[PDB]
Amino acid sequence: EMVRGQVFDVGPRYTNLSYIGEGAYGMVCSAYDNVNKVRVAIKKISPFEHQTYCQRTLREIKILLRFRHENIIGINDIIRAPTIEQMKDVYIVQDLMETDLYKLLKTQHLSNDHICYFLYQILRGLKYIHSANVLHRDLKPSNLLLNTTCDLKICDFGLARVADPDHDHYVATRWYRAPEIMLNYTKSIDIWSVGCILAEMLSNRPIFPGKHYLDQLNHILGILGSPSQEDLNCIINLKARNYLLSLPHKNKVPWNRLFPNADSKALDLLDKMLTFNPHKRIEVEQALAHPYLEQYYDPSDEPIAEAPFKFDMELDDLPKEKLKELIFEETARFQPGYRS
Ligand SMILES: OC[C@H](Cc1ccccc1)Nc1ncnc2[nH]cnc12
Repeated sequence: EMVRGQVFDVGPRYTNLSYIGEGAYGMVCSAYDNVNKVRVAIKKISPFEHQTYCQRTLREIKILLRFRHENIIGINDIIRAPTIEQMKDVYIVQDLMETDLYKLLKTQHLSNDHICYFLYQILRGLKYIHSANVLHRDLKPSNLLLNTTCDLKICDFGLARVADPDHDHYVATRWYRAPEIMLNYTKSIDIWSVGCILAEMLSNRPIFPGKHYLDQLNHILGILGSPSQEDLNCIINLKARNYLLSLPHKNKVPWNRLFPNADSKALDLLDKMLTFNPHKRIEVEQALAHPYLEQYYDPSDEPIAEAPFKFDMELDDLPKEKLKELIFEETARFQPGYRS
């Protein structure tokens, strides 16, 4: 039960614990499933002190328990105390994945073939997510779990939202953040992130590594060049479209100059994914149909959602006590004596 001066309490089913890269809300550890005769990953989460942590925990649980797809990480089991009073830390059991794209990029330059089929697997899972009317909102290499070159799964659905183009009023990982987010809930923001990931696979480094959001914008415009009047007019929040302007005018740096060693089809697709204007940005079914992925594209082998997702209760304004109860309810199916 003991792991590095801290209780884990995931017995007696899960044993032979071994500490691995710890998460944010608690920690992550490997374990042997005595029931399934295989090693698994267990994610200890203690979100109950703070409201946001409770949103992200509940968000990921509802989404992942409903989703069933080869390129999306699943939830095998949830370990938790019998009563609400007793539980402070939730345990989530998932398939063990050897590494992630972030780690893999630190150690290896990727071949065009490996990049191509990685890109396919991401978009395949994304197709499922978007067909369910769900946004991931935080795609990046570290959220792409890997076992082999043929085994990629998308994880961390804490920031996942149901799509809502008309939702106008916390933010995603900066380097992979779409320009419309920083200037003024659409599927286009996910394609942008993927574009950033594709660029990163092609050169083993972030394409837009800003220090903060204004600098993030400068990096983006530094490659794409100064936005047209067309793209300018779609910036609804003044002090942006009329912030800069002043705009040390920049020319569009050609993709083939940034990535001289890359497949021209990859750069073409990369170009469609990283278009400034979100309304002109390529969609997930179109990206899959792009020539660069023609050797893998197969609509008959790309499952979609049975029913477009909708949160039965809308969580944004609810207190952390109400969240704990909703978390308690959602995880009840994994408890002994569960009815209905
Ligand atoms: O790099 C991601 C790590 C990789 C890893 C695997 C074994 C030992 C050390 C490191 N795996 C996971 N990390 C977080 N959550 C998960 N769910 C399934 N696998 C993982």
